[PDB]
Amino acid sequence: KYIRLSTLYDLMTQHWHLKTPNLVISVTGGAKNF
Amino acid sequence: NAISFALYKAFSTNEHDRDNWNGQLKLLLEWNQLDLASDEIFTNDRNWES
Repeated sequence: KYIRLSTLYDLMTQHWHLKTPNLVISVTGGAKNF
Repeated sequence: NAISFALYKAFSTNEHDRDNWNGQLKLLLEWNQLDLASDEIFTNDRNWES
């Protein structure tokens, strides 16, 4: 599901799927070598 | 583990193999240096493309 970007929560947590009782973030960035 | 560790040091300090990192890999592949190649070649601060 592409969305171009330049609030977000309403159309994506009521019309799409469930809530999120945890939220992990992996910060790597576009490093092609890992 | 002593010859290849010594031969790599005289190769690495020529200051012309930063672009020629591919020479240091075939050197460490001609010998068997896993721990040296995984720490000093494949350590992501150098720019390779895989």
